[PDB]
Amino acid sequence: FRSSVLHLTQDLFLPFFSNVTWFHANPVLPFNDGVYFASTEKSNIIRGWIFGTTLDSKTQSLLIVNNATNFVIKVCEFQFCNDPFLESGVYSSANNCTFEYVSQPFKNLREFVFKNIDGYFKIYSKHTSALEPLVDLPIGINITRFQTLLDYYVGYLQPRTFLLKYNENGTITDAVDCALD
Amino acid sequence: GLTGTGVLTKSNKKFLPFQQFGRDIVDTTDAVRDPQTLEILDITPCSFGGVSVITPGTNTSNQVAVLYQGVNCTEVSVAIHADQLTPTWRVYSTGSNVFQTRAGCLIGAEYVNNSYECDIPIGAGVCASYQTQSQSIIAYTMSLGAENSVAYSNNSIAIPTNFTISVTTEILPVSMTKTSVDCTMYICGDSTECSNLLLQYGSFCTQLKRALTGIAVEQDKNTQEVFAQVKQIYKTP
Amino acid sequence: CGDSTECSNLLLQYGSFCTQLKRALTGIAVEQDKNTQEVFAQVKQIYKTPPIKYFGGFNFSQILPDPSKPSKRSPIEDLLFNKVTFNGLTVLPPLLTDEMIAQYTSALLAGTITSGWTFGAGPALQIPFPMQMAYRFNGIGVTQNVLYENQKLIANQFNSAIGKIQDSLFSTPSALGKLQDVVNHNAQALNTLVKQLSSKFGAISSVLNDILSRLDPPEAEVQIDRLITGRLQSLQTYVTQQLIRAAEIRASANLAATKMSECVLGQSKRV
Amino acid sequence: PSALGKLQDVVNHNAQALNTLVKQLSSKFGAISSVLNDILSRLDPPEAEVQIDRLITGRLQSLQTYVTQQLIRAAEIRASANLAATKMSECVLGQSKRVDFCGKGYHLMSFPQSAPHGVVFLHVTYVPAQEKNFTTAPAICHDGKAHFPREGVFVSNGTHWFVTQRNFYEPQIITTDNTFVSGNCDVVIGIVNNTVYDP
Amino acid sequence: FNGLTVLPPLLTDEMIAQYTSALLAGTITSGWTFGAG
Amino acid sequence: GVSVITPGTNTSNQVAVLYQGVNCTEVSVAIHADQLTPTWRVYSTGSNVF
Amino acid sequence: PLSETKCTLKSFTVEKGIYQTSNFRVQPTESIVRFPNVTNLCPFHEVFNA
Repeated sequence: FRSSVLHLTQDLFLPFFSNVTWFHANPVLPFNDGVYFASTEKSNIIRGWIFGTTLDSKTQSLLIVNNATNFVIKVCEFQFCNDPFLESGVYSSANNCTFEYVSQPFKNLREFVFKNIDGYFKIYSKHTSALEPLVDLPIGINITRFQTLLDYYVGYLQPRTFLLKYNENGTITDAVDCALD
Repeated sequence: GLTGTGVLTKSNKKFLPFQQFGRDIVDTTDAVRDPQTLEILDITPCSFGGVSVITPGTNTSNQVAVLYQGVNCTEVSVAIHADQLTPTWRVYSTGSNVFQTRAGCLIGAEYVNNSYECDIPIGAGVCASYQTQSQSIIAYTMSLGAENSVAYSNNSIAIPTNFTISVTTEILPVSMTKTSVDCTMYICGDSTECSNLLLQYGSFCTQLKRALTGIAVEQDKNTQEVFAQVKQIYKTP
Repeated sequence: CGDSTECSNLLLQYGSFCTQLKRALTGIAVEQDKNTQEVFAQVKQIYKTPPIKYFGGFNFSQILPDPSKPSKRSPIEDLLFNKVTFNGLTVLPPLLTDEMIAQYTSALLAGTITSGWTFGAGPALQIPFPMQMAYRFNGIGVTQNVLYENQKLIANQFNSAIGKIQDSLFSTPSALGKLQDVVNHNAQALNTLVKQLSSKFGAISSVLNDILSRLDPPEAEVQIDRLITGRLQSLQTYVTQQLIRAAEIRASANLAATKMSECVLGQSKRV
Repeated sequence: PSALGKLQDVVNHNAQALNTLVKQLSSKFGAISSVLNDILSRLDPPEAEVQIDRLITGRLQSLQTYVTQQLIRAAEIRASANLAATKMSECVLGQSKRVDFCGKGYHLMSFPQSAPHGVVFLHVTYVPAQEKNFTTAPAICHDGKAHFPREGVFVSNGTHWFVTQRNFYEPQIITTDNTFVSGNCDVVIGIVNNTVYDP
Repeated sequence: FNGLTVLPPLLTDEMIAQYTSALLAGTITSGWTFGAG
Repeated sequence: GVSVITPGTNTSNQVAVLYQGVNCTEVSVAIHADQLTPTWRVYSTGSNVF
Repeated sequence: PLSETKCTLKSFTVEKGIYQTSNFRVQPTESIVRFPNVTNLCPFHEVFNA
């Protein structure tokens, strides 16, 4: 917690005015130390994401499914036949399942940030500013590829230096990227 | 897992649901939360400060005074009643002459409403002295001097009728002693291995010797520019 | 070290650097008081102004103290005052308060307006203000009748020139940056000194409360020595900078005392 | 007895600095022994380089601190010497009009005296005394013209009027040789009427 | 000591006394004229 | 310490040696033997000792 | 405290004035530890109480 102070922070961030990729409303995408995700579709059909290094039920893989009220997480060796679609419609077999988790229930932008470091998988989210933290897993799998299932954007993070501003209540108000000018 | 020491009191901070502890500008911990109550508690360092001793002179008396700089006397009394105070000497526990000042709490002296010239400076315009009052140490507020009023008028003037001759003195230093350092006998002192190891450090010896030589040379010109002004030696009849 | 016994015992093998540091700090603290003493304490009498304040047309209300406000300061002094803004560190209060300095300034002003230059060199002889101004005009090579023929104009010009200083100081907040720079430098030095504790000079952890109370291994003296040396070097650098700034402040105080003694207690012909 | 403490302080500081410098040799900067003759002539391992380096660094730091303090003190010594030379040249070889520079009061002359590592000045000054109250006036008018005093000030003993200098009481008769005429009598505020002598 | 040496001053006390006596003699015999030529 | 005095290399090559803070009797005793640290003793033949 | 001043000055006599000798601190009285509300235990009943 900080109140009325300017703190210089160096970490993985998304550079301002970068080259984001725009898709319509699905090949495999790499996972370069972080992926930025955003969507604005009301009652979106695209729900859930796929993480892994080989994605052929030969090694442990991560799978998440989002719904209208809650959110569940299952990590196991799922086998995707051809392509996920939305359960039998996503995977066909499972073996050596290790863990499973569940979360508490609950413009129209929707943002997500994925990061895995030191054997921890934590994500960020915010609905309609800075993103609050939401979860963390102590899962120690090796993630190298990224895949989604169903307009969305994809952006990669880079190690940059930023200056943050905190108000009296302790919320981030403005930020400044040291480079670009 | 967060260890430390201090006083825990309730604060008015508003932490976000994902916040655990806060830090100030110098990145020191000042607020934490109870893992079982989720309330906001502030952390303050425990009392500390210096101690000063006041003495009128060992050739006059053996009485002294104690000054605790920058602390309230209530905490001092609470710590004296218990065993939490670090100094083990509490000979002034029976002294009821306790007075509070802006520089701290004074123990062993009485405060008076009179004003005198400052003898021993204490701080914040307060000074102490040793008077007969049966002699004891007293505390008071220093005075600047005696007041005076001038009879100003539209057609008044004062003219002196006599005069006097006065002689005053003034002392000023001119120079100091000259010193030289060998830089080798002080570090090694007849040791070949030490000299071989010191030869790898560069030339700090040269800089030190040069600075000392410059000081020694300047010390002579300091006196030369003061006393060597005239060019002839005059003699009295 | 902080609350530690092993580090305290290891520190004893380095000698008495802290003795020299405390001696230098005490010397600076003692010199800071005599700097003000030699500047403001130059009189032995507390002169007061008469109840009536008619001085032939000249108005000095903007520099005399105001008895209505609780602080006995001048109108200008209030404007000057209202525009100038924890582990082993302590700040010592000054010896003389602001009220004593204000009383000294008021006594100086009263002596100057009631006796001119006589209280400076001898007894305070009363003399009306016009005669004093006439002799001051004569002291620069102008006949004294010029004042007796233009006293009203000169008093009006003086009263108009005095009022402009208030507006000049009110419209310019940076006019007093010289006094703010010292406070800024001192605060920045203290912040840097308190921030240097969060570094790791070739050790496993930076802060003192991290390894001095948790150290897992039994041989760690080589780890404590790094922090000891770093903090000692930081303290030495701080003391050196404080000594340099104290010398500069001493020079400035001597200059200010010379200016006071040569411009207030008399009339100087130095260009 | 506390008269010359300023000259004794320098000697005390130098002696204390030398004593501290010679005392610093008995410390161990993270080694097996403190003094130099204890290990520099009794050590057996040839890898004691890491042990000798500690003492080397410590003594180098001590010497550097000593030299820094010596330079800092020498600066103030030079400043004081320059001030003393200026005071000598301005007070002994002449008569100065600077207030409080060559003593308290009106300076007349000075005498220098030698001292160990210093100098003493004896200042002779002039101080008035025994002042008396008198009535003053700006000017006078005899033939409807204003008369201003050439030197001094007009005073009145209650019945008559005289002119005298401001530093010593000496009444004199107001004559045309002591005053000059300038302007008329209707311009000066507070003027008085009195006769003017003309031999 | 261990490599410490004190250097003697250049001018002795007798020379300083002679300078002071010459200054006093000039002051009491010529006033300010010797100071200005 | 040892100090060398020279009138200038453009005028002559003669120099003088000054031993600071020592009596000359000990210096002569050390020169007659081999206890003196400086190996150069060419001025031992000079009888001008003060 | 007079003996402490004498030790600081290293002399049996002391003139009038004020001298700093040492510092004072307040020592802690007890220790407190805090840990989460509850603790999720392991289901050993599925193995032992079978």
